[PDB]
Amino acid sequence: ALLSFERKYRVRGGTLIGGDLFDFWVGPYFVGFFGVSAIFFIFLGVSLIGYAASQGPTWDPFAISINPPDLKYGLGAAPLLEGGFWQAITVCALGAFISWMLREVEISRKLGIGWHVPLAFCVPIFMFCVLQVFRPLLLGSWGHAFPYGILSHLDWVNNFGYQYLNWHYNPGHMSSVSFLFVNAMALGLHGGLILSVANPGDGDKVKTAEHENQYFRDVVGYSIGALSIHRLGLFLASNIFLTGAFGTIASGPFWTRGWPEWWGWWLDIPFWS
Amino acid sequence: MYHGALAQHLDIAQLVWYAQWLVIWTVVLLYLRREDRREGYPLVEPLGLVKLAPEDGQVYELPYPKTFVLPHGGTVTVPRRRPETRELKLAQTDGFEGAPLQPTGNPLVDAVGPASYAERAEVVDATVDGKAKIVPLRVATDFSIAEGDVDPRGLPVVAADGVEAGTVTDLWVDRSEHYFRYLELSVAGSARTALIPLGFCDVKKDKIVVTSILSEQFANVPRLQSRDQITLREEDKVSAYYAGGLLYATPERAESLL
Amino acid sequence: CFEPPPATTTQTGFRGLSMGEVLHPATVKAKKERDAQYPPALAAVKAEGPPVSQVYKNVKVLGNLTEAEFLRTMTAITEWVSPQEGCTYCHDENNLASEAKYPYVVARRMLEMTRAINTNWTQHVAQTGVTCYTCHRGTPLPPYVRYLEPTLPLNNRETPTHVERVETRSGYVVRLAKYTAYSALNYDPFTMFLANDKRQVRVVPQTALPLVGVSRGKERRPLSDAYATFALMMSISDSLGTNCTFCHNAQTFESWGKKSTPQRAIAWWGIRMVRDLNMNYLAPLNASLPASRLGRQGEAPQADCRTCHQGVTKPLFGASRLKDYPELGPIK
Amino acid sequence: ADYQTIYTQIQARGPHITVSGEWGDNDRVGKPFYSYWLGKIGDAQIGPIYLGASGIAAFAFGSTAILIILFNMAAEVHFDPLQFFRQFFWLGLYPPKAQYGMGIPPLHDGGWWLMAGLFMTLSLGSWWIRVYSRARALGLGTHIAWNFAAAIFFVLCIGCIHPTLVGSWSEGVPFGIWPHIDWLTAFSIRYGNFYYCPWHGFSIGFAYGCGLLFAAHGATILAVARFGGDREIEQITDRGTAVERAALFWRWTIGFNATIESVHRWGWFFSLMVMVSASVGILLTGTFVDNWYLWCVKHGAAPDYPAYLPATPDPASLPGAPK
Ligand code: BCB
Ligand code: BCB
Ligand code: BCB
Ligand SMILES: C/C=C1/c2cc3[nH]c4c(c3C)C(=O)[C@H](C(=O)OC)c4c3nc(cc4[nH]c(cc(n2)[C@@H]1C)c(C(C)=O)c4C)[C@@H](C)[C@@H]3CCC(=O)OC/C=C(/C)CCC[C@H](C)CCC[C@H](C)CCCC(C)C
Ligand SMILES: C/C=C1/c2cc3[nH]c4c(c3C)C(=O)[C@H](C(=O)OC)c4c3nc(cc4[nH]c(cc(n2)[C@@H]1C)c(C(C)=O)c4C)[C@@H](C)[C@@H]3CCC(=O)OC/C=C(\C)CCC[C@H](C)CCC[C@H](C)CCCC(C)C
Ligand SMILES: CC(C)=CCC/C(C)=C/CC/C(C)=C/CC/C(C)=C/CC/C(C)=C/CC/C(C)=C/CC/C(C)=C/CC1=C(C)C(=O)c2ccccc2C1=O
Ligand code: HEC
Ligand code: HEC
Ligand code: HEC
Ligand code: HEC
Ligand SMILES: CC(C)=CCC/C(C)=C/C=C/C(C)=C/C=C/C(C)=C/C=C\C=C(C)\C=C\C=C(/C)CC/C=C(/C)CCCC(C)C
Ligand SMILES: CCCCCCCCCCCC[N+](C)(C)[O-]
Ligand SMILES: CCCCCCCCCCCC[N+](C)(C)[O-]
Ligand SMILES: CCCCCCCCCCCC[N+](C)(C)[O-]
Ligand SMILES: [Fe+2]
Repeated sequence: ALLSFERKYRVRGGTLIGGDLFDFWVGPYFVGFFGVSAIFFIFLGVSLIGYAASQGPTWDPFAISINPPDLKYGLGAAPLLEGGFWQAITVCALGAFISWMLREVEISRKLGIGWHVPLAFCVPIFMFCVLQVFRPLLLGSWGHAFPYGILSHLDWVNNFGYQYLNWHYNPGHMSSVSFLFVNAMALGLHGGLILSVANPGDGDKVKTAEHENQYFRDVVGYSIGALSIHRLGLFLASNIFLTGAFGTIASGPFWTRGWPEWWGWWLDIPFWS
Repeated sequence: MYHGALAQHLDIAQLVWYAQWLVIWTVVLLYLRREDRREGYPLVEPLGLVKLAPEDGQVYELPYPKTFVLPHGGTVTVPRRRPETRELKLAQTDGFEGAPLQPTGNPLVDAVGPASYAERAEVVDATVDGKAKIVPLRVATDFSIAEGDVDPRGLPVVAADGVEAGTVTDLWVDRSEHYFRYLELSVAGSARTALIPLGFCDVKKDKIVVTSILSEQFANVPRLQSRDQITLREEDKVSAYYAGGLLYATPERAESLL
Repeated sequence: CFEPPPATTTQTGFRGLSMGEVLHPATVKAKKERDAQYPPALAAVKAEGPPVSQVYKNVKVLGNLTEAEFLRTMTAITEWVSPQEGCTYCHDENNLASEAKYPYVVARRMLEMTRAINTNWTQHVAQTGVTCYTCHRGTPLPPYVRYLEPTLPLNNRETPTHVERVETRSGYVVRLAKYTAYSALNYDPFTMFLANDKRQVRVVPQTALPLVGVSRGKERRPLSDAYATFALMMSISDSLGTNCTFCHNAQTFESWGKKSTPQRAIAWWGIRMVRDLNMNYLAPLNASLPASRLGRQGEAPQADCRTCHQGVTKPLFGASRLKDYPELGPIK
Repeated sequence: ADYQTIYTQIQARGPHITVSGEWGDNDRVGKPFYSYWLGKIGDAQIGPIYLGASGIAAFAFGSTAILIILFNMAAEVHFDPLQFFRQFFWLGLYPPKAQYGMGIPPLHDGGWWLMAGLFMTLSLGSWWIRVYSRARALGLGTHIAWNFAAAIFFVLCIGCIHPTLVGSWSEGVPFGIWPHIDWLTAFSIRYGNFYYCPWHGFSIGFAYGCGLLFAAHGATILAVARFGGDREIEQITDRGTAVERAALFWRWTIGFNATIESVHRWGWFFSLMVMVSASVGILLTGTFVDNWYLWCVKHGAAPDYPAYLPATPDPASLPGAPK
């Protein structure tokens, strides 16, 4: 059950709700009140998915799709088969994600560590809300949100992009993509570096912090240091969505033309027109 | 005819799909997840008594040992025999397998839960060229505080209960990374020194705020063996002490926030 | 920078596919007011007396009409094409049968063209049809026309800047961009696809695997064709004030059936119609026009999707005068 | 809150450490300077920089490439410097528009493009040698160089390996801000929607996973900064409470965990797999798959949806319809 070093940390306390009532483990998993709400919402969501899927055409996991309502239903409840299942499932997902986050808070308090992880996990919960809640509120229908299917959701991303002619030219997207790419690079650099220090191989000896910083100074004239690459990492990753959100929320409510056209602000200044 | 077609509804890209997944799970399961087991394994149960032969799964889940040749002599081999020797001052709140343990004594001194420390080497972490890495400024005289920032030497340390608990005498610097890691302080009314990691310090212009522990609790901060250096284990001991505070400093911090 | 909410949306595909129109009310209202300027139909006249083929001297196209009917046609033509210039734009004051002015001969061909559109291209213009107004919008030179090279502004009623002027070479990339909805796509889709029928718009294979014989080296179409098609599609999208999902489910641009809308079929006929119009009616008018009308390679101005649509998915929001002016087609 | 995780409250200055490499210690140039604002969120020391043969070779070849691009860009605005600044994003250097196959294209139609390609490629190889050799010189693993080799391999795939395999330089990526972007849609359109390329999906999976892992890892280390978790090398060789707590955070959350070393392996591998997966996709594209959507349909993967507006027969296949 327990890691060699685990028993000493496995103490009572650090909950947010319920004190001792849900303060226990099952196997390796901490439970908490928010473990219980999580499982509740997962069960409900997965049930609702299974029921909805059986009423549909196929059972191929690639081709299953639970879609939101038509636009004509605006912000109302829709009949279950024609968007209600999607509405219910959306609520269960948010229940599950927020539970998962708050559970991580409780686990952080018990260990006496920072809340940075649940904090970082708010970012993707927020971005999910941008797509499924906030942007559909501003446009006025739930039918603007994305369908739950492995491949069907890609068809939505696809068409949504082409509603604005060339989505690549969306400035929030440009920012988002740049953070996605630079974040992946940096993870490779970081992971590479650490392993390069602890694993020179050929029985050669493990190196030092000094070696870490010397390597990057030599190659690119600067080394951000050990703690800071972790701060930068969290920052770069989180900005994939924090900036992308603006580009997503802008498209429709604050901009109805194609995204390349938006660059008129620059191209069409009279001074050089 | 078709580029990439093979006999009877097979094509190249379809085989590569299967290959790609095989490669992934191979690396994930047989390589990565075994690397994940280099610490804390083998697992412990309510007494795994089978003392003459090993259970099969426990051998399969581990990788072949690796040996790090440490930079200043020595080797470490992982995974290894590493049981927790020291008596933990904790009691089982129930019979259930995954019930929490309660501290029996004073959990900051007893060093349990969030106040726990790893059994690291009683060895001074070193610079690239052999010197002690984490040393106070009285020793590291070629290091200064940067032009612009608070010099905390002189300023009072106010604990969580708003009570001045000591005066900051020195900063301990990391000579390998050029980074301050602890403040040294005199515990008022105790004629002793005490380290606090900068992470538990709110550095202001006129004071240093520390919300982790009470003023009285600065009494029992782990003592160092020496005045002007610190061991890897001592760093764990000291850091752990304050972190314990977060849950244990008052009774109400263990309880539900709501 | 930005356009304030709310946005009018429509649905053009199955719920969940984010297919449909995204429109800014202010912009639609402006285009609606502009298009509302379409003059109302002239009052009907009772048909009396002989055909004007027995009355007037030089009537080739409208000879079936009676005198009152015919002069109604001429009054409407003036209102639609030369309202500020008047009857004398096409005629000698003292000889209404003289062909001495170039607008007279062009106007004859335009009558033939307009009747052709309403008879042979009903697959595109349907019951709505077109009149002279559709393109001309009350000026002899239609606002939206194309030369064999891109020009700015798109509306020839606006005065060009130095860079916009076609002879200024440093502005080529911008002239081109504004025809392709601001993309850097480096292709003029008008000369490539709408001026004539030499090029195939479709670029996407209709087989999963590459066919041996068409798939290696010089057998292959260059990727430039796919860029060109995209450019045509950006241009088309912009010219109707719409987006790709009006006509396509982007899941498979190449597919028809449930993956396309009826508007896509109509757009297909539009390409064909635009080609007929350019090749057989508009392009040959370089012989009949002054050099001040011609472009820099002696080409007459020709039509694209914008010429009629002017940023609306139906020209003039579907306004029609077809019943009001039978003489402009369809012709049995 | 631990404010040290947000920024350095008290910066330290001290003498500049130089770790001696097995060669090139004299080729380090510049004198170090310190930035106070940088040192709030980083290490304050900027410079010096190593300046070897491979690095100089790289600058040489890269500058040639950049010059070939910029000259062609300027030619596209008939050398007007004001329109160059205005239109910069729209300017580019294109591969051949006409099908010459593998023929060396004329300079006016993608010969310059081809040349810029060579010189960039040489620049990447030279820099690769720098990244590798510096690791050997300081007695370090070549882990970074192998991740970077994958990145370079992917660039060669889109730029010349794929064009070689189908046999047309016309399918290269143009140089230019918007023009390299325009290629993405043209390529996707040509090959039947890249969302239906499984290697695209894998690449995205790993790319998003790099997001997940670095957010999670970064946040984990900051959350154990108090116990020294940033000093990761010595937490490998001598497990401290930092990495004990870090591991138990995850074990109690998701049911399993890593070591402080292995999480770096996870991350390195995920990073690597973005480029490896992308590369496999491009190698299969054109070569052995022409339309990824139809390929997914062929194998019963594609989702289908009811008509909303009426289904619309292709008018080109009605009887008596025009060309
Ligand atoms: C043709 C259409 C285009 C398009 C349309 C598009 C749209 C419409 C949008 C994006 C967006 C984005 N695009 Mg994108 N795009 C991108 C990259 C990106 C992303 C960086 C960004 C964010 C995606 C996102 O929001 O995830 C969302 C991820 C979420 C919400 C994660 C939720 C996690 C959740 C909390 C937890 C879930 C838990 C599980 C259910 C639990 C189960 C686990 C199991 C193990 C138990 C690249 C790199 C490219 C390239 C190379 O060309 C590209 C091309 C295009 N995009 C095309 C041009 N793109 C988004 C953006 O930011 O725009 C600016 C966006 O809205
Ligand atoms: C605007 C941008 C969108 C976008 C655009 C996008 C693109 C372009 C592509 C994907 C792909 C994927 N997306 Mg996705 N997406 C997904 C999940 C997925 C996976 C099916 C797949 C790989 C993800 C991955 O490895 O991430 C990183 C996480 C890792 C590695 C941890 C493991 C994640 C695990 C594989 C998740 C599996 C989820 C389950 C299948 C669903 C839950 C089942 C229930 C019953 C328990 C979820 C759960 C959400 C939510 C809840 O918001 C989401 C939102 C979006 N995606 C936005 C709508 N997505 C790729 C794909 O291949 O899809 C077919 C792909 O190419
Ligand atoms: C409409 C068109 C689409 C498209 C078209 C597309 C294409 C054509 C290709 C991809 C590819 C990829 N797409 Mg993608 N895409 C992606 C994500 C991704 C990437 C993960 C993946 C790999 C590319 C990469 O990381 O390069 C970033 C890293 C690079 C480019 C390596 C650079 C390293 C190099 C050594 C740096 C050197 C620079 C020098 C310093 C400077 C020198 C230059 C000077 C001298 C001029 C998302 C998340 C989405 C969403 C959400 O919609 C999306 C939608 C689309 N893509 C649409 C479907 N996508 C690639 C792929 O995986 O295909 C299977 C790919 O080839
Ligand atoms: C998933 C895997 C990811 C990944 C991985 C990796 N990527 C690496 C490594 C790994 C492992 C390296 O070790 C190496 C490196 O060195 O890192 C520090 C490197 C590289 N990744 C760069 C750019 C990049 N990666 C991209 C993408 C991905 N990468 C994908 C996502 C993209 C995108 C997204 O388009 C871009 C633009 C360059 C910074 C660099 C090559 C420089 C060159 O080839 O010379 C080219 C020669 C030149 C003259 C160009 C000069 C200008 C550039 C900006 C360089 C200036 C540096 C200079 C030293 C500054 C001096 C200032 C100083 C005095 C203060
Ligand atoms: C920049 C920010 C980045 C970021 C950051 C972080 N990410 C974190 C953390 C941080 C910090 C954690 O602390 C946490 C975790 O524990 O780490 C292991 C986590 C996690 N990241 C996951 C998925 C993930 N991260 C993504 C993206 C980013 N992450 C971006 C890049 C993406 C995509 C798509 O890119 C995916 C798929 C899970 C594995 C895990 C949540 C588990 C959960 O929530 O359990 C509880 C919920 C369940 C077990 C299932 C719920 C079932 C519902 C009710 C029914 C299904 C509904 C559903 C909407 C249907 C969709 C169908 C689909 C085909 C369309
Ligand atoms: C049945 C029942 C009633 C149970 C009650 C209890 C309860 C609530 C149980 C929950 C059950 C559920 C829902 C389980 C599902 C668990 C989930 C969500 C698993 C998802 C796992 C996935 C796919 C993760 C993706 C990320 C990934 C590839 C991680 C691999 C590497 C790992 C494990 C990283 C985590 C990790 C990081 C990020 C470090 O930085 C770090 C630093 C130092 C030491 C260790 C670590 C470490 O482990
Ligand atoms: C060009 C856009 C024209 C304007 C404006 C007007 N007319 Fe016209 N007219 C035009 C053409 C091409 C023709 C020949 C038509 C044909 O069927 O071939 C005509 C003809 C006439 C006639 C018949 C006279 C004759 O040819 O013997 C008359 C009497 C006439 N037009 C009168 C007329 C008036 C009164 C106008 C202003 C209200 C007017 N026309 C405008 C071309 C154009
Ligand atoms: C778009 C399909 C058009 C319709 C319908 C009509 N016209 Fe037209 N016309 C069109 C173009 C592209 C051009 C070339 C530009 C030019 O100005 O020559 C024209 C030209 C004319 C002219 C000549 C005017 C001039 O050059 O000064 C005339 C007199 C004219 N058109 C008349 C006309 C009439 C009477 C129409 C309805 C019967 C008509 N046009 C329809 C485009 C289109
Ligand atoms: C209707 C008014 C359309 C809009 C808006 C868009 N497209 Fe289109 N497209 C349309 C037609 C009628 C055709 C067929 C042309 C023919 O002559 O046969 C097309 C074709 C394409 C293709 C090529 C598909 C193939 O079979 O090879 C592509 C790739 C394409 N269209 C893409 C596309 C995009 C991205 C659009 C938004 C910018 C777009 N189209 C708009 C009709 C209409
Ligand atoms: C004048 C001769 C036209 C030109 C040139 C083009 N179009 Fe057109 N279009 C025209 C009319 C009179 C109508 C009828 C409006 C109606 O009520 O049916 C149309 C219609 C369309 C449509 C249908 C729009 C809808 O159903 O909402 C589409 C999609 C369309 N046209 C597209 C299109 C394209 C792509 C063109 C260039 C190839 C084009 N049209 C040219 C008149 C004229
Ligand atoms: C046998 C011989 C003859 C043929 C083989 C030669 C060969 C191997 C050719 C290979 C060519 C290859 C791999 C081409 C790949 C091209 C690609 C992927 C281009 C991609 C992007 C290009 C971009 C973004 C170009 C931008 C250009 C500019 C911004 C102008 C140049 C100036 C700069 C300052 C560059 C900054 C770039 C960025 C960091 C902001
Ligand atoms: C992101 C795109 C993912 C598409 C996944 C489709 C893979 C098709 C291969 C299925 C395996 C072969 N078979 C026989 C079941 O058809
Ligand atoms: C689409 C990209 C696929 C990425 C695959 C990474 C999945 C990680 C799986 C964790 C498995 C955990 N465990 C304990 C069962 O081994
Ligand atoms: C076949 C596709 C699977 C995609 C990857 C799914 C990730 C697996 C994580 C679930 C395992 C959870 N567990 C047992 C470790 O707790
Ligand atoms: Fe790390």
